[PDB]
Amino acid sequence: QSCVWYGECGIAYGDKRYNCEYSGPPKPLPKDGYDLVQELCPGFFFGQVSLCCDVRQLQTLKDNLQLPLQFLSRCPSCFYNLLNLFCELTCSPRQSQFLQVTATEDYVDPVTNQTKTNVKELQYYVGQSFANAMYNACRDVEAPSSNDKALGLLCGKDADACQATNWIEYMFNKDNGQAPFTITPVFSDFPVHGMEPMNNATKGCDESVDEVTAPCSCQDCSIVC
Ligand SMILES: C[C@H](CCCC(C)(C)O)[C@H]1CC[C@H]2[C@@H]3CC=C4C[C@@H](O)CC[C@]4(C)[C@H]3CC[C@]12C
Ligand SMILES: *[C@@H]1O[C@H](CO)[C@@H](O[C@@H]2O[C@H](CO)[C@@H](O)[C@H](O)[C@H]2NC(C)=O)[C@H](O)[C@H]1NC(C)=O
Ligand SMILES: *[C@@H]1O[C@H](CO)[C@@H](O)[C@H](O)[C@H]1NC(C)=O
Repeated sequence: QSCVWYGECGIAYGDKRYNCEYSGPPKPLPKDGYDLVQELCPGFFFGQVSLCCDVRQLQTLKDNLQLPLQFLSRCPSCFYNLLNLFCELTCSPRQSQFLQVTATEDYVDPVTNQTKTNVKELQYYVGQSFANAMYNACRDVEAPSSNDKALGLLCGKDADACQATNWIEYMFNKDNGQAPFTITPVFSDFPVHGMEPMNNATKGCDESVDEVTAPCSCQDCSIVC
């Protein structure tokens, strides 16, 4: 198991940070991050909780959830797969299987002058099936108190032009003013030059996320009607 990053480094733009390049093994998460990991990425919350992210990154992930929540909160299955796409990118102890750093630049600690390295861009190998299921679980979600589709607000285009792969490409493009840096997705259900795409199990909008979380409504999920 190997990482491509660990912890936050320099400012990209606005209040947004690059992560620090790191190619060692995952590290057990400090106990002070257990609430965050339980909340955001409970799939990782077992054993030594050895991850390729630190507490700062998890806090940043939480803070950035506002806009997806803004439009997708009412359909938990839809939001769940999206959260997992981000959890895997941020924290997976097997990052190196599906992430490849493609651009970097120096980070200098202002006090010590010790150099680290910003991960400026990377490529993320995303399962084709994963991407399609993530889209499928979200494509009927209505924007709250409207008759329009929520994806029209998260895709940088109208819902009739939004598709699984262009949705993920848009979200991952820093030109959107939310993503701190660009992640270039590659979609494949097959290995690609030795890379094993992230193809985590997904939940449909007709399924419960867990014992305390019901399926989505008919209004947001035509399957359950
Ligand atoms: C919340 C948005 C999605 C919605 C974007 C928009 C413009 C439609 O609202 C997503 C897209 C990219 C995501 C980040 C990817 C990488 C990281 C690095 C990790 O260390 C910390 C989490 C973070 C910042 C993700 C947060 C969620 C982001 C912005
Ligand atoms: C992505 O899928 C993997 C594989 O199913 C998940 O890792 C498993 O998580 C469960 C739940 O804690 C553990 O019981 C298994 O031991 C894990 N298996 C492996 C191979 O690590 C992972 O949780 C999923 N990712 C997220 C973010 O939910
Ligand atoms: C998802 O795909 C299923 C078939 O697997 C289909 O019934 C459904 O219309 C699709 N859309 C949604 C919103 O679930």
